[PDB]
Amino acid sequence: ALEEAPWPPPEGAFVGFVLSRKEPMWADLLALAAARGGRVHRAPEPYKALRDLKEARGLLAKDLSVLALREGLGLPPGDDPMLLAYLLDPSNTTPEGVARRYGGEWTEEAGERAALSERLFANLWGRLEGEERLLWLYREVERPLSAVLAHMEATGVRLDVAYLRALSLEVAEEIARLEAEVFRLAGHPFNLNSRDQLERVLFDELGLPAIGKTEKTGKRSTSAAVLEALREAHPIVEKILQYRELTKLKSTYIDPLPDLIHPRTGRLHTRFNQTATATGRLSSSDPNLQNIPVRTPLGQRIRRAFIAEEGWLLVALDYSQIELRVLAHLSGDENLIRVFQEGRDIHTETASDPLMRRAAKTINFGVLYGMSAHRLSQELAIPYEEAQAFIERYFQSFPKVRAWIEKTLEEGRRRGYVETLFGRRRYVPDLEARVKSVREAAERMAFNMPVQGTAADLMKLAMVKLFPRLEEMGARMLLQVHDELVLEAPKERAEAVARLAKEVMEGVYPLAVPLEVEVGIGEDWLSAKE
DNA sequence: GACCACGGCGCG
DNA sequence: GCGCGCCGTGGTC
Ligand SMILES: [Mg+2]
Repeated sequence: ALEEAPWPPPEGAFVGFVLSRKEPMWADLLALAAARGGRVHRAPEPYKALRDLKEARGLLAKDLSVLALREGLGLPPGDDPMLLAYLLDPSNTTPEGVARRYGGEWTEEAGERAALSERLFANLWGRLEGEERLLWLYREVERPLSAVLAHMEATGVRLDVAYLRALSLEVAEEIARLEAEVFRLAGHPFNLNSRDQLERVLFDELGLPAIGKTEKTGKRSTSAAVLEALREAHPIVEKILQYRELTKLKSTYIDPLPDLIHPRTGRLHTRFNQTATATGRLSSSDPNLQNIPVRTPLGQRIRRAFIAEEGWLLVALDYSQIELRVLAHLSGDENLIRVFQEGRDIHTETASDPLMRRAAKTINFGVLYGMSAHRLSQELAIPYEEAQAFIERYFQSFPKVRAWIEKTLEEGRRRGYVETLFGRRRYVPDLEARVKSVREAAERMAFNMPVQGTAADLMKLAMVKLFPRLEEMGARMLLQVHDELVLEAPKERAEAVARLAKEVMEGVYPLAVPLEVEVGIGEDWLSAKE
């Protein structure tokens, strides 16, 4: 890319482009260019020029496709060096960094971005020559997935705006009721939203016992974990907890979301970031729709705001304990495989009563993070000696797991990275740090990655297979929440879509244990998840 | 207006 | 106790 040739470029050229802002559904296309065969082409007028391309090839290809889709153009994303770099090392999350690392500089000029894409792809494609397992993931998973993601982003999800507007007004009144009561008890008003000001009121002015400290600055914590333990030591604690929940939900979801309705589509549009996590998971932002409330009663009222287009229904599909099932497969623990094989509730089969079923439930999902025998003692109110005993029992039942954990750590130590089932890797150097706390944190990141990552690989593969089947049925894929999918289907075909999608997901890639999926259909995200 | 670090907390 | 992104605060620029 030196010789400047008039627009348009030949087929298979690498594209460069500049957006007025990061969100492709909200961005003005400021500039457009392309590079191939030692030439560089600059679009005279970007929007018109966008019609000439057959495929978005280059850095951030998906983002350009979303924008093209926004304009009614079918311009699928192709090769993207970010995906190649992300597979080589998932700390490769930005074009700045990737450019610097593999032979260029991420500028604000379209033509230069185009030439940077061509050059980087050439280099990175070289790195992946011989990495057959990473190459497989690029071709069979990441690249095809990027097209699926572009369609999800361009499609958006419908939101009951009036409903949320109304909800805001109600919650505002309850928050006022809580804050006024807090201020009485405090004997003086202050900024309840300021944790620094709260810290002094609680532990200095009210003399409540401080418990824990914040991580970075070592102030006395006012976290929910701390407050919970004080729910009895003063009536102000409960009111603050109730205040925290309402203001969190109101300020993060109820108020901002209605203002984000796109004028042209009348729907809400997220971004599914494909090179953003250390484990291979997607992330979601602007806004994040992967952390919409669901666990509390108010959270559930908010979720009801996500609804199906008129004439359609939402279809919600959820993998059941995918990470546990993946661990059974990776570890090869016969006993745990056995609990899934004969379709047991696990949390009781593993218990091998009330406390024992809930204890087994938490521990089953604690071994994946390396839950400390302490937090366990906290969760069961059982001494640190008894909790520490369970874990040993849990592992005596499922020895292959400890062996896998230990084997995973040992290998990570030697090679400097760990792998998912498909060979997606994460580099974790701190496995040999000499500070115990730091080393043991790296360890928990390290042996969790193959599990969380494998689950992500499976879900991604499932999306790639499922998407074409949905198009041919006239249904849409709307959201992905790590181990869940939310589709939208015409009422007539909803039931059939629900049936097919479930089967696709369960049979995406058979393991030593079966994958289970629950599927519901409904007019709103909450209704559909029942 | 924008950036950051932090504590805090929403979800899987 | 793993993986994220966003809030308000507090501080800067
Ligand atoms: Mg943080």
